[PDB]
Amino acid sequence: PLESQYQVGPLLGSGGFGSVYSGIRVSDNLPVAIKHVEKDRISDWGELPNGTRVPMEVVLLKKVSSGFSGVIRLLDWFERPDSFVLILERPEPVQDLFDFITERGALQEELARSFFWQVLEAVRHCHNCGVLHRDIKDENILIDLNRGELKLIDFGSGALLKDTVYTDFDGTRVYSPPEWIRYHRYHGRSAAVWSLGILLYDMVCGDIPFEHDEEIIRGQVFFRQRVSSECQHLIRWCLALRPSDRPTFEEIQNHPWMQDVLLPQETAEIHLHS
Ligand SMILES: Cn1c(=O)c(O)c(O)c2ccccc21
Repeated sequence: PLESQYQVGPLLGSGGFGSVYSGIRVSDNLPVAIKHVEKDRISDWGELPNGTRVPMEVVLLKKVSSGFSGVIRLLDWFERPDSFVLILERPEPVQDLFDFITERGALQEELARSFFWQVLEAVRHCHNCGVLHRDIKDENILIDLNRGELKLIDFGSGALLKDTVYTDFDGTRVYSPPEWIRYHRYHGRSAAVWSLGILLYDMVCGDIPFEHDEEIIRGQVFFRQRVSSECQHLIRWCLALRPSDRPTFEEIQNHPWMQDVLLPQETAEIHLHS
C-alpha cells in the first residue's frame, strides 16, 4: 500500500477540487485519476459506515459507486498526515464538457440532447443513492470520447440528500438558484433542476446565461444562438423563478424536446467521430 500500487503521470488539473494526476494501477495497467486534497482546505467532513473521519466527498462517492458508468467511481482512497488521496476511474481518451464547448462552440441540438439526457440519468442515480452533487456544470462532466458516455465528477461541494431546507452552499455561484442568492435557502431537487437549466442553455448557446446576481434574480433568458422553441421552453421551465414551478426529473425527461435520444455509441460515431 501507499505509492507502490500506482505510477504517477502528468498533472491533469488543479483548483477547488484539489490536484488531480493521471495514473496507472500497476497491478493491471488500469487507467486512474489520483486526486490529492489538503486536510486544511476541507470544510465538510463525514463518517463512513465503518466509523472513520473522512471528507464528505469520500462518503458521497462510496454511496454512488456501482456498475452504472454515469458517475465516476472511487476505487480506493488513502490518508496521509496532511491530505487524503482518492483513486478514481479515468476514461481514455477524455475531455471535460467545458473544454469541449470551448473548442467546438454551441452544440447541435441532437448532441446536446444526448449529453443532457445522460447528465439527467447520472443526477437521478445520485439522488436515488441519497446524494446531492450541488455543483453540476460543464467543468464537472467528463466525456468518454470513444464511447460517447458522460461521467459526473467532483462531489466535493455535495451533501447527503434531504427533504428539508439547505442553508449552506459552496458550489458555483453562476449555477446557483435565485432563492440561494436572495434568501440563502434552497431545497435539493429544485436547485439541481435550476443548475440543469443553466447547463442546458450552456450546451446550446456555448455559454452560461447569467454572470451577475441581478441577472439570476431577474431570471430573464435571452437566446444568442438559434435554438428550437421546444428547447427554449424546457430551459425556461428549468429556470423558473419559483422553485415549485420547475419541472421534476420525470417532467424534464418526458418533455417533447427530450424524445428520441441517441444512444451514447451512436452519439460518438456521429458527433465525436469514433
Ligand atoms: C476523476 N477525475 C476528477 O475527479 C477530476 O477532478 C478531474 O479533473 C479529472 C480529469 C480527468 C479524468 C478524471 C478526473
